[PDB]
Amino acid sequence: NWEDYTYVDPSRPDGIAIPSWEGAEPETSDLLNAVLDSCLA
Amino acid sequence: GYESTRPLRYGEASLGPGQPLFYIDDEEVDFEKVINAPLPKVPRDMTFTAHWLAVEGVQPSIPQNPTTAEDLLPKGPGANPALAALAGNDNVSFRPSVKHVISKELILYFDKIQAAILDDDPDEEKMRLRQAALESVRSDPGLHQLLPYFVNFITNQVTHHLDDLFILRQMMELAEAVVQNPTLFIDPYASALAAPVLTCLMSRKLGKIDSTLREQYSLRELAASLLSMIARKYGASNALLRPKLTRTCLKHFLDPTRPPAVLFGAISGVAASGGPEAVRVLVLPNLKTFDSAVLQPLREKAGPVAELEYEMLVGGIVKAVQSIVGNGADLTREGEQVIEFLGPIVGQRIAQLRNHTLNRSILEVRHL
Amino acid sequence: PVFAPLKRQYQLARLHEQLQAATNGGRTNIFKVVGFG
Amino acid sequence: ASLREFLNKMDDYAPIIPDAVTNYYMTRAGLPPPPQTDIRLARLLALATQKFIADIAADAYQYSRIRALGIQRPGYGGGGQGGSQNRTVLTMEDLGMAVSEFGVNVKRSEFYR
Amino acid sequence: TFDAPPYVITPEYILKKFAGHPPSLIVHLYQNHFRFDQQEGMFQYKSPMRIFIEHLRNRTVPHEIMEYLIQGGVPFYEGCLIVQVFDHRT
Amino acid sequence: NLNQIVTDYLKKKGFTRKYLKAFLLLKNWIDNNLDIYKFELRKLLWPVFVYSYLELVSQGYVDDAKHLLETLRSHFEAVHQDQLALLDENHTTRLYRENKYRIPLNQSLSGNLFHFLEREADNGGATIIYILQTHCSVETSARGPIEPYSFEAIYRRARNLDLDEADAHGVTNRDVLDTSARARDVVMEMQKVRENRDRFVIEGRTGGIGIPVSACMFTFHNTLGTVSCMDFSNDHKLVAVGTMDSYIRVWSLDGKPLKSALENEKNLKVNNRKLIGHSGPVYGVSFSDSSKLLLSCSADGQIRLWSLEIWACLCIYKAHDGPVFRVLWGPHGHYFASAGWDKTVRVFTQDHASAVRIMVGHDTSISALAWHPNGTYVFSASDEMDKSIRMWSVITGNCVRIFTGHTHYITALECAHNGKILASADTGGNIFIWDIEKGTLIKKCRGHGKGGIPSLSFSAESNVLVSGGLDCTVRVWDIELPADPNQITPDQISAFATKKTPVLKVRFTRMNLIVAGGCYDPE
Amino acid sequence: SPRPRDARTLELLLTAQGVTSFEPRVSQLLLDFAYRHTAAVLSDALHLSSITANAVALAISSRLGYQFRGGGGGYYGGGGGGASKDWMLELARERNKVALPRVLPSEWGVRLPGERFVLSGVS
Amino acid sequence: EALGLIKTAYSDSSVTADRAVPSYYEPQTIIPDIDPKLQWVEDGEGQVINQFEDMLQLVPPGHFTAPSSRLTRRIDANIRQMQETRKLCSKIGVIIQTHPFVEADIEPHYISGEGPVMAGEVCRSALQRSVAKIFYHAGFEELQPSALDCITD
Amino acid sequence: AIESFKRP
Repeated sequence: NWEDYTYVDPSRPDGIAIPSWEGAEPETSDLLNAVLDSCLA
Repeated sequence: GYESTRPLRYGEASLGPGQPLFYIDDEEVDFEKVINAPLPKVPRDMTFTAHWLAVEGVQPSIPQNPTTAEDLLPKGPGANPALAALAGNDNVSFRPSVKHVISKELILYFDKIQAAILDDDPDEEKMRLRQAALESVRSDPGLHQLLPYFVNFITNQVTHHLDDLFILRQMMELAEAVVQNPTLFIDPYASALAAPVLTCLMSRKLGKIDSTLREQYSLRELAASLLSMIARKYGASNALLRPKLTRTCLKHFLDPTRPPAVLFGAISGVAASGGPEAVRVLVLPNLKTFDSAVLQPLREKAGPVAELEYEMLVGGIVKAVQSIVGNGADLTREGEQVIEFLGPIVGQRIAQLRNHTLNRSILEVRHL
Repeated sequence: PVFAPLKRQYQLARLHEQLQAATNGGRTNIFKVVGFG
Repeated sequence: ASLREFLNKMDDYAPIIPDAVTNYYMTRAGLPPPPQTDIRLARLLALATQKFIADIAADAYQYSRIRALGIQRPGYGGGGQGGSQNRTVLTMEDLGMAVSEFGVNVKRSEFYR
Repeated sequence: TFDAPPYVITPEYILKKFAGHPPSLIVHLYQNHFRFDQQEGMFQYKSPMRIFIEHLRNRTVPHEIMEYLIQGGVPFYEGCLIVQVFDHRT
Repeated sequence: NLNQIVTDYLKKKGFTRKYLKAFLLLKNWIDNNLDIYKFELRKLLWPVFVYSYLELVSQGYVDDAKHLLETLRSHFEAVHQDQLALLDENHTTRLYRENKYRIPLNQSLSGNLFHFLEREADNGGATIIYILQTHCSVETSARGPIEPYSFEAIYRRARNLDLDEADAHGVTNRDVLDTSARARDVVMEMQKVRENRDRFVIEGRTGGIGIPVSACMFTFHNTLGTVSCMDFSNDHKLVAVGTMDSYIRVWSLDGKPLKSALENEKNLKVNNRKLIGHSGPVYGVSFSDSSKLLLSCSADGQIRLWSLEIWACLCIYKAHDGPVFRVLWGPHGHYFASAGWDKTVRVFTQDHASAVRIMVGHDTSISALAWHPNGTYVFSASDEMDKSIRMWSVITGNCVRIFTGHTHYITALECAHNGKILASADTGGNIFIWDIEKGTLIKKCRGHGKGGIPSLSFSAESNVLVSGGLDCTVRVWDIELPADPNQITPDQISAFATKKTPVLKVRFTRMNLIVAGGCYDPE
Repeated sequence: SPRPRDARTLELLLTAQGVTSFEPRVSQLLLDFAYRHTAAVLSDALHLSSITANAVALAISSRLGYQFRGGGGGYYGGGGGGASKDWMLELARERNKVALPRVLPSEWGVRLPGERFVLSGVS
Repeated sequence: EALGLIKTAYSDSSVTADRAVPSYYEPQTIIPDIDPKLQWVEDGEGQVINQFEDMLQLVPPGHFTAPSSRLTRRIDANIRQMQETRKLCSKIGVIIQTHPFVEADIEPHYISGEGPVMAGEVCRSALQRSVAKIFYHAGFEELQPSALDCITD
Repeated sequence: AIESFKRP
């Protein structure tokens, strides 16, 4: 729950409201990443 | 066991020549002694106070500060001597001059401002320069060392130029601009500013045909507004400022010998300094007589100047009365009572407004 | 003493063993590059 | 034996600890005093403390009594002339012997030189 | 005096600034193992040197073997390493 | 030779050789004026609103237009009900667009208004300037201010004069002057305003001495040495002290009752309150950017957030191993930082339970913290074998600057309001002034005794420094001495001694006035 | 009044370090702490055994496994808990890799953590 | 102030040329005013006076002594019985005089606002008295001060 | 004082 939030509300019981070069890197990085992921398995 | 409040004592034993041993001093006691003993004394609860440690760089000799009897000032080769004068010490023998305390840029700035503001030429560029100088005084964040000089300059100019409406108007505008700067601590000088303003409000003679009266009455109105601002802003740190101003204005008002302009200025000042309750409690009860021994002879005059003076004075009194707060034919009945209380001249004007809250407020102090 | 997890210690020991075996105790440069790539 | 009945009978089970001490130590620990906290909960806490102290007293009295060759145990320096009459004296030795069972060490030096 | 690196360092800036220089490292990848250009043996992907491969995935400098890089005189370019990868898997 | 080492390392590493804001601003400015003018300036309120609303309707921002109309309807509910209802294309709107509003004003009043608008051009002045230039015509006249009982109205009514054409044209002076009782050069005016304002600038400092300063002292009685930390709120309305007894105590600084939002606590009469809930001594308290929130840290290793509207704890943060020594809100009050015994500096937001940034690299415990006025950098100092100051970036979490030179325990850190200068103090009595961009020491200030300088503060323009010491003194320091006209260092301006009261907190106001706090020890 | 030695010595040492005042019962606290530490260490060393210096060193090393992880140690000195610096560096690397949270101007200063982590319904 | 116009703390007892013109002619001699309720004034004993009297509350009596209950009673009865039987033993042995246990209270105290009384010394002393009573109930008759301090801690 | 003044 990375985006779970409450709010400050002084009118609530607790004060809280709960919402309800060859092959240069830039042009081949994805292919190299695929190969490296295959190698790492 | 080391939080005990008992004193720590040591006893000494001997193992021989030059071989001492130390032990803790204890002793068996009864339970009756411990249980029946009284409790220590309760200290008072936490609190705090306030006082002035320094004022403009000088420590006052008040009970809350340390005594001079009982290493704070530099005494090296490069330390300035004038620094010892800034601490306000008594033994100082050096008396600095203006050049020793104020930098050359600030002196040039002061001279430029005073040259610009006091120019009477009607050229448009001169008016723009005057407005720019006033804005500079009103906004500059580095004028902490020129405040006493501004106050002294305003006082001097008002004192020595009471026969010049232009200069007095400029002085009032400069005083207004000085107290609107948010970087300045103005409290201690408040009364020093209230003396020139007052002189511009109730002075018997101002300047030396209609245009002159326009200028005089405009100046008096501006002075009253500035006095209201000063009293509102600095009335708490100067405890006796408001009663003093109100008493001065009231003393000037209840005087049939004064000319109508001074009476207009006095009533404006009473309203500005006292407030609604001051008018209700001090002015209204005395109005019945005032309109008979003062206003009637002035009304009987026929000159245009007399007409203008009468109208201005009546308008000022009516405005002061209205300042307190801001049913069919039955309502008119209430209005009639006012003509009996405030008199004809002012009662009629107040009743013509057809207001009920004002009528009730005015009638509430009939017994006085 | 200075404290750390056991896993890192074991992993680093193993890596040092492998690299010492590969480099022959420092007598061989395996990272050398001949040419310009 | 319910908690509700016990808390309702708290009138008859108040300990000998004054309320001021209870409030002071509750505040030190982090609990607002009985004006905002229930008075019965504070009374229960004080009663638990009294029970613990009475346990530690009953032991160390047992230790003093079984003690009545023959030298003191090192590490419990205290006392003076040793009291008077055949009276039972609360000494550092007995208190240390008793509280060692609760996990507390109270050992000192007898002399300092 | 020396030139400082930019706020965000990118492969384009380094590869354009340092053209004409030899690469820092060369690595050959095979079906089940990899090696370096001048190495005689081999490293298995399941071995400890697997760590190096992870760095190659994250574009990070492998500090855990830094000593071995200093011994061999591996060149640095503004603190970065240029690595060429030969792929025989396919 | 460290230079040779650094050069070798660098060589080997490959280094080569909207409208509502403007309306509110105008309303406040009008509220702050003299009474004699308030009648005239108010005439500007009705147009600036109406046209503005229409503008949004023209730009498709229907929701913004509705919000603006609803927010400002209260100010005009007693007069403009019909117009408000009509606005909530008609022929009236076409007439408004075709016919530009006329706004008579006095000459001096117009000059003041123009200078004020220029002075605040980027905070909302540009909007009003543009609106006036486009849909208004300010017919200036050399008369005096007009009021129902001023000289102008009285004279005109008495002499039975006519109505001026400029002032002829929903309240107008006509209803005040009627028997029933020029043009403009905007843009050019702004150019003249700027040109004239440029002529009154101060551009140096040769000769003279420092600046006078006033001080107000708050003293606490019957504390018995239980007070550990003290803090003032941003507006000098509240004071908070943390003690060795685990509780916090807050007071209003003028003695008035403190207010609670709880229904049971309606109209309660107390001017001080207690925050309870820590289990060990409290070592830090920090007011948030009136202050609504408080942060505290204790020896129990926890950080607590309190609401000052209901006076209760909202959240506990538990990211530390061992005691926490210092905690600090950010310059604008959503991020905060903490540091203590375990040598790590942590940065949190109030949104998340876990710290978002961790800063590692100090070799000893942390003893001081400080923020940068832009909110993206932090400062930390360590003690003992590592007496250094480190500067940390919040985006990456890395260290960017190290300052070295202290040989005593460091008690305080402070960054100037201009973001370019740093100050530190230790238990030897020295104050170090550092340049941040160069990483060099600018100078040292001496004169305090030994024991610790717990608090420092800069002035609004960062040209003066105020320090408070445990030797019972408050001292003022010149950051740059004036040019030569042709135990204690010569850059001290003033020293004020206290009456047996060590100083814990000092702070500058907007003026040349400071407030200090301390505890009185009669023995 | 009588006072043991090493007490005057501890108090003079404290004064030499910048302490301007101390309570009377600090010296005896320190003396009793020293007594306890010595007794525990040599009681440990007795069981590992005449006692040699190696037994004392081993007893000290064993005791150092669960206490005294403090002091003012600097570069690679076991203070502040005794954690290795490389471990802390890699923990920081794991943490600081995430993007900073996105906050709108309308929730700056008012948004709180999730309901699981706040003190609601505690009275 | 001698005329009853103002309240000031400038007198000596609070803490234990001559130009003939009004003060507004000399701006650089004036000191601003402090609220009378925040002024530092001390009484004869040397204690600061708290000016906010409307917010002071009196601590109730009996707050520093044991409460009354079935349990708090009968412990006093047990101790009284012990003392009486010990007197009888003394007489029997002859063929010596003890005083009853009484707990003292504090002098009247005032607190500003609602909160507990944070006085460590008095609270520790009352706790020590309670511990001593329990230990006398256990069976002891004499004590060593250091042991009592240790158990109180 | 104001209340006293208002008192008939």
